[PDB]
Amino acid sequence: TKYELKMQYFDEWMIRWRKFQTESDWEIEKGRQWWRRFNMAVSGALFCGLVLYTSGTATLKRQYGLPHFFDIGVDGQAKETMLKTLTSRWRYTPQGYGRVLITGVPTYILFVTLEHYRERRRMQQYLQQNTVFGEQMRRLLSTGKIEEYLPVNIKATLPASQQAIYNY
Amino acid sequence: YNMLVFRDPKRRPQLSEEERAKVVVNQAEWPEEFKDFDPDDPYKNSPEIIKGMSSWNLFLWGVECAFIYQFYELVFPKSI
Amino acid sequence: MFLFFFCDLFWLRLLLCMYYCVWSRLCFIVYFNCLMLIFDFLLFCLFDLYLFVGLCLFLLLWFMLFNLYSLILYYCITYLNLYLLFCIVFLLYIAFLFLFCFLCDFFLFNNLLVGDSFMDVFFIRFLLCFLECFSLLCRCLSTFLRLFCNLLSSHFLLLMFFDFFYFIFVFFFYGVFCYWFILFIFVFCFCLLFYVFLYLLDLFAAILQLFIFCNMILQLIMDFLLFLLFV
Amino acid sequence: MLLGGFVPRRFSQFNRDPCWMFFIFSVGFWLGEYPAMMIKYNARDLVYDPHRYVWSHHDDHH
Amino acid sequence: MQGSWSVLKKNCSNFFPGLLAFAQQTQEAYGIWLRIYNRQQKYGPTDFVEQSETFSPDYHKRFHSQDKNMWVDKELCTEVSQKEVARLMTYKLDMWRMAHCAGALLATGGYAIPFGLFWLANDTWVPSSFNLTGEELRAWREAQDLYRYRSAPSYLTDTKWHFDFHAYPWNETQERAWDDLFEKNDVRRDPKVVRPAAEMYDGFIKFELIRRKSLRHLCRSMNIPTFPMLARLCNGTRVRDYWNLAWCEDYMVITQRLHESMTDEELYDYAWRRYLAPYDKNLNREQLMERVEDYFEFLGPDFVAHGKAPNLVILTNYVLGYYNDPAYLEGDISELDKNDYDHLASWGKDAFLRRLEFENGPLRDQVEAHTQRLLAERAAIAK
Amino acid sequence: VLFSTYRSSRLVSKEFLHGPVMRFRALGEYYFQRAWNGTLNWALPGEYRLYAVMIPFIYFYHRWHNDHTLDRDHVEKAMIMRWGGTLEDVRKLSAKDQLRVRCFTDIEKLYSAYGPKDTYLQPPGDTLPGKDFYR
Amino acid sequence: GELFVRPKLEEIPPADQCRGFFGPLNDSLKFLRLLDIKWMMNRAVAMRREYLIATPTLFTFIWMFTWKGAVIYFWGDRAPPRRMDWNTEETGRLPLGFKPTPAPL
Amino acid sequence: VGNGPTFSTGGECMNTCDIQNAFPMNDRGVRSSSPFQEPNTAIYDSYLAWTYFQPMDVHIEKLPAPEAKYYQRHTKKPWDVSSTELTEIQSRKKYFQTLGYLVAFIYLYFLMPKEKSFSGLSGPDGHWIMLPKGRPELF
Amino acid sequence: SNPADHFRPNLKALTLYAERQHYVDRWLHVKERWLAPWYLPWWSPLFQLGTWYSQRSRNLFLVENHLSYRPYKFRRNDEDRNNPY
Ligand SMILES: CCCCCCCCCCCCCCCCCC(=O)OC[C@H](COP(=O)([O-])OCC(O)COP(=O)([O-])OC[C@@H](COC(=O)CCCCCCCCCCCCCCCCC)OC(=O)CCCCCCCCCCCCCCCCC)OC(=O)CCCCCCCCCCCCCCCCC
Ligand SMILES: CCCCCCCCCCCCCCCCCC(=O)OC[C@H](COP(=O)([O-])OCC(O)COP(=O)([O-])OC[C@@H](COC(=O)CCCCCCCCCCCCCCCCC)OC(=O)CCCCCCCCCCCCCCCCC)OC(=O)CCCCCCCCCCCCCCCCC
Ligand SMILES: CCCCCCCCCCCCCCCCCC(=O)OC[C@H](COP(=O)([O-])OCC(O)COP(=O)([O-])OC[C@@H](COC(=O)CCCCCCCCCCCCCCCCC)OC(=O)CCCCCCCCCCCCCCCCC)OC(=O)CCCCCCCCCCCCCCCCC
Ligand SMILES: CCCCCCCCCCCCCCCCCC(=O)OC[C@H](COP(=O)([O-])OCC(O)COP(=O)([O-])OC[C@@H](COC(=O)CCCCCCCCCCCCCCCCC)OC(=O)CCCCCCCCCCCCCCCCC)OC(=O)CCCCCCCCCCCCCCCCC
Ligand SMILES: CCCCCCCCCCCCCCCCCC(=O)OC[C@H](COP(=O)([O-])OCC(O)COP(=O)([O-])OC[C@@H](COC(=O)CCCCCCCCCCCCCCCCC)OC(=O)CCCCCCCCCCCCCCCCC)OC(=O)CCCCCCCCCCCCCCCCC
Ligand SMILES: CCCCCCCCCCCCCCCCCC(=O)OC[C@H](COP(=O)([O-])OCC(O)COP(=O)([O-])OC[C@@H](COC(=O)CCCCCCCCCCCCCCCCC)OC(=O)CCCCCCCCCCCCCCCCC)OC(=O)CCCCCCCCCCCCCCCCC
Ligand SMILES: CCCCCCCCCCCCO[C@@H]1O[C@H](CO)[C@@H](O[C@H]2O[C@H](CO)[C@@H](O)[C@H](O)[C@H]2O)[C@H](O)[C@H]1O
Repeated sequence: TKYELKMQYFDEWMIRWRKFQTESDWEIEKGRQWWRRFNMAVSGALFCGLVLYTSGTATLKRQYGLPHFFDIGVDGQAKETMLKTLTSRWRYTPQGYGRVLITGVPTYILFVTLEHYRERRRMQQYLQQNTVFGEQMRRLLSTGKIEEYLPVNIKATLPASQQAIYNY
Repeated sequence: YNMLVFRDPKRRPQLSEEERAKVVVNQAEWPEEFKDFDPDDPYKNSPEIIKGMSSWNLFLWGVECAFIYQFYELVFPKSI
Repeated sequence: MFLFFFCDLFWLRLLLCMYYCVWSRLCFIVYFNCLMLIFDFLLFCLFDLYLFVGLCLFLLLWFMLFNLYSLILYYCITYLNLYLLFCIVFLLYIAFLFLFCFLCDFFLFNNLLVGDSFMDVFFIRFLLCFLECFSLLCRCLSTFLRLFCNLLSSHFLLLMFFDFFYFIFVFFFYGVFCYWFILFIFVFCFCLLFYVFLYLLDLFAAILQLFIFCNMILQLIMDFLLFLLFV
Repeated sequence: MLLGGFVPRRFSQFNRDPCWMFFIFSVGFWLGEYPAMMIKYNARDLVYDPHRYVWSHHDDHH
Repeated sequence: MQGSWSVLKKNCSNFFPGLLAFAQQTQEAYGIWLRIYNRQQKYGPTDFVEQSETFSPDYHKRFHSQDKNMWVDKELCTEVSQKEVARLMTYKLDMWRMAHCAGALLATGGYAIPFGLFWLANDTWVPSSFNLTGEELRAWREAQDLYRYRSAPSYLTDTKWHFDFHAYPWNETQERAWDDLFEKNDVRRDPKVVRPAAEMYDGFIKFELIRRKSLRHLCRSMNIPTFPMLARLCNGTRVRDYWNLAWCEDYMVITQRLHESMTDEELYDYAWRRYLAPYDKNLNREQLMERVEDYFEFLGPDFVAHGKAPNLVILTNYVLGYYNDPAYLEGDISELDKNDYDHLASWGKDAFLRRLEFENGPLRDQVEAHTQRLLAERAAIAK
Repeated sequence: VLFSTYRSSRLVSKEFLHGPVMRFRALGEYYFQRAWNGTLNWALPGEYRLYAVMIPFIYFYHRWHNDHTLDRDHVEKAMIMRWGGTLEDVRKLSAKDQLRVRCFTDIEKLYSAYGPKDTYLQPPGDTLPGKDFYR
Repeated sequence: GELFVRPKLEEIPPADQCRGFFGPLNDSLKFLRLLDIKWMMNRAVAMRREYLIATPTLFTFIWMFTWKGAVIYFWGDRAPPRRMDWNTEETGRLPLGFKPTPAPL
Repeated sequence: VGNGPTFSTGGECMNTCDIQNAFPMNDRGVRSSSPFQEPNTAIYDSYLAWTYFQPMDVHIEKLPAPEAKYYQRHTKKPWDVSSTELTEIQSRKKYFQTLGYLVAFIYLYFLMPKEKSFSGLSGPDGHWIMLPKGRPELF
Repeated sequence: SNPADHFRPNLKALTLYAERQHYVDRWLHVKERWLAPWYLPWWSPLFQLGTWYSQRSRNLFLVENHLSYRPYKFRRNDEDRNNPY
């Protein structure tokens, strides 16, 4: 299922009618932002791990060998530990297109999958909302069209000092 | 010579004085356009493009066109 | 908002098509230095140091078709806008800078830290590095600003002088038939002299400005080129 | 580049080349349009617009 | 070669049999590669196995070093035969092109189908397995040769122009080698004369310093897909692997003299994989043997003695010089009796042209003498 | 397979419009393909006659465009603003009156920064209409 | 300007020789090397790793000259006003008696 | 002799150019304007000096026609386009481009009105596009 | 003023106007039409290129909580400094 094609209209409408954004919807969007950052972080960690695993033995020896920039003693211990751990076993160390694929395809797949399912999660969250945004989301998934000026049609709540327009 | 910024090109001599002195000039073989040829006025005998059309006539033609351009609306004005 | 307009080069495009359907040699180039970067033999560069020749030639042709012909009255410089020139210089300068940065060679920037180890790193060398990194962007800005300001000032001066000459020529030539004719003849001769001087100055300045414009870009390129010696 | 070509020695020779014929025609236009403006815009019967103080470009640009 | 409907029909008909054959070849080639890779990891030098880093002296960019990152397995004949190595090389080419096509399909989903129609209409980028008969294989080889002809001259000109513009040979022998290296294929180059160019260019650009544009030209000439090119260390890796396999097979053949016992078609294929023998030249066994022997001589005694081949850039230029055909010249010499500027005859000569003809014509000496005498008289009168 | 990427795939015969094309090339080549026609970066030719012909032509067509398309807008604005504020009001005048008004606009242009300032500044005590005449 | 050759392992001075803002951060002060920026700069210069100082600067400038400069100009948050228009959190909620449409099922 | 052009020079003097050795020198000491041998090459001095070659009627001992085998090379390829064919193609293309540019120039500078006129007698004042249609729910 | 007015393009032909909402919506419809078919899976790079950056930017707009007021981009009058409305 392709949720982005449905959700782009809803997001544009929300931006156009952001005045009726309750704090719950704002929290939903903040959670989406946080999960995007988390997905980026984990995908980057996976990419770094794949790059390190596929790195050449000479490359690792140069990177995790002498000299030590700080020379505190913990730095050398950590570098030696990582170097021994990597160089102990045999590692498949491709170069060129192969390393590109091995390092990138898993990262792209992970990031895309996480983001897609978080988009589905956000769609469900907006479906469960009891606000005008949630009603718009439900109407969008039902009729397939975004109904603009919905907040003023169904008379969504307004501040006490702005209810004169509804006075009819 | 010059006409404003346009300078007339001049051919560089190629013969030495000794060789040049031995050259016999026979203007009878020269074209009628270039006889008594003068580097300072090579086109004095050059034919006109249009017979009877002087440079002053063309200058005056332009002057008359300018006068028409400025005075036609004085005799045949048109409304907005 | 979408404005549909046309450049002022259509007649020149027609002339280019007419006069360049057949081949011709080119032996005079406004900025020849883009073709000769290396002067000591046996030196060679692994970087594509001649990539700028084509863009340089096209830019010279375009800017010449506009700026040089703008001396003819009522000819329009269609691109004469500050931010449009900013876009042009941004394209060229940032493209070459990103070409050097995509190389992923950080040692290339070692020369940014100005000075030697004797100088204090935090209070002298680092501040010089900050100033030099600022100076790169300032060089881009100054290039486009110089090109814009020179054209604008030159054409403003030409317009004002032409207006004055039209005024005195039209409304004070009758003095030739009067007893103060010598004053008018002196003024008219002075105006002719200033007219010729202004046109010559603008002709020289346009070509010089294009030369400087291309020289700035080539200087950006040269600041990061490293030459190997053949053995 | 101003390298070469036909260069008339004096006025009378401008008619020896079609291009210079067109040039001298254009020069005639250029120089003769000024006397015409002298006659037209310094005329006795030329009258300033009575409503010239109703509007001016100075108002608009200010 | 350009696309055609007949080739489109051929490749559409043989699409699925070709895929099945490619899969079988993939299994076989994986087995062969596994044997070779195990042998390389076990018996290879420490630098080769550990993938020692060689950086350029100007921008410190890593690239494969011919001495350290390439290794000729002299004892590979025990585990892998010559025919298996040839099979692996052919499969590597086919697999590269198939991999690029599969990547395009995965990237663009179902929008790659029309581009697939463009792809099957040309034999340039289809695998060899798509040809099920001799005539189809011949046409496919013709397409490969055409691509090689299209691409090689640019590579050769790039190398020659950059060197000649930025450097010169040191001694006369190097001058002769460099000049004779880039001769057209209609003349026979003596490998002994041309070999010193390898060292001369090693002084200029080793394989570790090869530029990205030159690499693109080389990969085009080797029928290696170049889009997306990406970093130069990907197609460079492909080139290194292909020529490492080629050198292993070459050592096997030279040591065991397999080429003498090699049959005609197999010998032609062996030369073709070295970019020595186009199929459109219709070479016989004598010519093929001459070219192969010249290639072995160019490799030199040091190749057998230590497994060290000459500079790879110069080697590629030498072998690709066989695809540098003489510049075409068509038309009878009588065509030189015509005129090119008859359409201008109606215009005649203007005053300036007449003056130039008069001053620079057969009467030029007389005009010069008259003009100089007149000027001298005027100068004397002025003084 | 649909379209060729090579320029060698011809769409017409070699002799298509040979005559007109040769006349066009003769026009192009006669003055330009000469030793003294050495250009500066393809923009400034060496032949004098090219300047002599092209500078006047460029000026002429630019001036025609400026006079009949660009300055006409300012002229019409002055006519409309000074004589009613509407096009119909201007059209109520005769062609001679419009000629007078337009020529006064030309006068203002020719003075510009040097002419008398009484052409647009009303001196105190002047009896002519002011700015609030039509308001 | 000229070609750069990385120093050999023996040509790199010891870490104890490097100086911080006030003085060398030798034994009993090694862990302060992580926090002293000037000590890290001096160490980088000593090890010929000057790029660590130069690369982050230039790139940052580029990042500001290219992408963040315009983002701040067009979408940045200006200084808040004195009298602030806080949100009463009354807008958005559906009115009483409204029958929302059912969710997908 | 005809009025046709010769090998292009670019307005350069070959006796002082950077590639002067590529141009043969005649008896008079004037380097040719072309790779060919020229007997009557000259130099003209405007602001800048330039070399000029005047075509003339000269007889040259013509070596007899060789056989086609020894000068024809049948290595033509599908992508190959000869210089003569390229000249033909470009001539036709530039002819049509010149006609089109001529029509464009005439229309632009003599027929096209300027937009947004003060009087409203010429040119458009602009209008909106991409307006919604058949979307009642949009309002 | 008058000299400054010489520095304008001289060949303006036509001006067209379009609301940002309208053509953004039309572009979204085109993108949905071309990214809808089944033979373009959601995990393909093309689909993500089309959708992810737009989704991220719109989310950033929605999450925005600014203490200052940003005047409407398409007001009738944006030349008055003392009137953001
Ligand atoms: C190779 C190229 C070379 C040539 C370069 C040429 C160009 C010149 C260079 C300069 C650039 C010029 C500019 C050109 C335009 C380019 C586009 C552009 O500028 O867009 C900016 C544009 C700016 O955003 P925006 O549109 O303005 O919107 C602003 C919002 O913030 C947007 O919000 P959002 O929702 O999108 O989220 C964005 C988020 C992005 O970040 C995230 O999403 C989260 C983090 C992502 C991490 C990614 C992976 C990193 C590695 C993971 C770990 C690996 C190791 C694993 C093993 C470990 C073993 C122990 O950032 C934030 O919001 C900030 C969050 C920070 C949280 C800090 C919390 C505090 C604790 C942590 C910090 C302090 C630690 C102290 C420790 C002290 C110890 C003593 O886009 C972004 O920056 C965000 C989107 C892209 C993110 C990509 C993430 C990866 C970046 C690369 C990392 C690796 C390379 C760098 C290191 C290299 C070393 C060799
Ligand atoms: C529609 C999809 C859209 C995709 C978007 C994503 C971007 C495009 C994707 C990929 C496109 C295809 C082509 C990519 C480039 C290919 C390059 C190439 O040919 O490499 C060959 C090369 C193979 O050659 P090799 O001989 O095997 O090895 C290379 C040699 O070592 C070479 O030897 P060498 O001598 O050259 O050694 C030098 C080498 C050494 O490096 C390597 O070669 C090793 C591999 C790279 C390692 C990178 C990680 C370094 C450590 C990061 C630490 C970060 C800590 C942060 C902590 C934060 C905590 C809060 O290079 C470096 O030193 C460069 C280091 C990187 C510097 C980065 C500087 C960035 C400055 C940022 C400026 C500011 C940004 C904005 C502001 C942000 C913040 C607000 O490939 C690799 O090595 C790995 C290639 C990886 C390709 C990328 C994979 C993409 C995966 C995408 C996942 C996410 C998708 C998101 C989609 C979103 C929705 C649509
Ligand atoms: C609603 C009212 C109508 C308007 C609708 C507009 C819709 C807009 C949609 C929204 C767009 C938003 C974005 C707009 C951004 C604009 C930016 C801009 O303008 O930047 C300035 C910038 C200025 O550039 P420039 O430096 O002046 O150079 C561009 C020039 O085109 C010159 O450059 P170049 O010379 O390098 O160009 C190459 C040139 C190379 O040279 C040539 O090929 C020479 C010819 C040049 C033609 C082009 C110049 C046009 C000159 C002015 C118009 C000519 C007269 C038209 C007469 C109209 C009469 C009413 O070749 C061509 O032009 C190829 C086309 C040749 C066509 C030949 C046709 C032959 C037909 C023969 C038929 C025979 C039938 C016989 C039947 C017999 C039966 C018995 O403009 C551009 O870069 C182009 C902007 C275009 C943006 C796309 C607009 C969408 C397409 C609209 C098409 C409308 C077609 C329907 C009209 C129907 C009549 C009403
Ligand atoms: C579903 C999600 C999809 C994601 C989106 C993908 C979008 C498209 C991007 C391209 C994806 C790959 C396409 C298929 C390629 C075929 C498989 C393959 O690798 O072929 C080997 C071949 C290896 O090339 P090489 O130059 O010889 O490699 C040098 C190595 O040293 C070679 O090593 P060696 O010398 O030691 O020899 C080893 C050799 C020895 O083997 C042999 O000799 C036997 C043959 C083995 C290979 C056979 C390949 C057959 C290819 C054709 C397949 C049939 C097509 C049929 C078409 C018609 C269908 C009806 O075996 C290999 O070739 C192994 C290479 C390493 C494995 C690479 C695969 C890694 C990715 C897969 C795992 C993903 C797991 C996800 C987990 C998720 C976790 C969260 O691959 C290529 O030709 C490279 C691909 C060429 C196109 C490049 C396009 C740009 C790529 C940019 C990617 C950036 C990151 C992704 C994000 C992009 C955003 C913009
Ligand atoms: C069922 C099958 C099996 C399953 C599938 C298997 C997988 C299949 C897929 C993989 C296949 C791979 C192999 C493919 C090989 C063939 C490739 C190819 O195309 O060859 C050329 C191919 C012919 O090949 P060939 O004859 O065999 O010659 C090959 C030679 O070896 C000559 O070779 P060459 O090397 O000389 O040619 C190379 C040439 C290839 O190119 C071409 O040849 C160009 C082809 C197009 C020419 C179009 C000319 C005609 C234009 C007409 C315009 C309209 C006219 C008016 C129409 C009016 C209609 C009413 O150049 C290139 O390679 C350039 C590549 C450029 C790459 C661009 C990358 C852009 C990246 C963007 C920047 C990103 C930066 C990073 C940003 C990151 C930000 C985070 O060209 C054609 O056949 C032309 C087709 C033209 C079609 C009609 C015109 C277009 C129609 C469009 C319709 C649109 C409808 C929708 C409209 C909707 C409006 C709202
Ligand atoms: C006079 C006026 C006429 C009209 C003018 C038209 C207007 C033009 C204006 C502007 C033109 C310039 C624009 C330049 C932009 C900047 C370029 C740049 O930065 O390049 C960097 C760089 C330069 O390229 P390169 O790889 O170094 O070499 C380029 C040489 O040309 C390689 O040459 P080579 O000799 O080394 O190799 C020759 C041969 C060698 O043969 C091979 O290698 C074997 C065959 C390879 C097949 C392809 C394998 C692909 C593998 C995966 C690639 C990565 C995928 C990433 C994920 C997907 C992202 C969508 O390769 C080929 O023949 C390539 C065939 C490609 C055919 C397609 C060309 C485009 C035609 C238009 C089709 C698309 C129309 C869409 C719009 C309309 C929609 C209605 O590009 C790359 O790194 C390549 C990355 C490719 C990423 C995928 C494409 C991204 C763009 C979005 C695609 C959207 C698809 C939409 C589908 C339909 C939706 C409805
Ligand atoms: C492959 C990885 C798969 C991961 C699967 C899930 C792992 C288990 C859940 C991880 C933890 C989730 O818990 C997560 O906590 C953070 C706070 O830290 C919450 O985040 C909340 O508070 C933070 C505080 O800064 C706010 O910025 C954010 O807007 C708000 O949503 C997330 O809404 C919640 O999802």
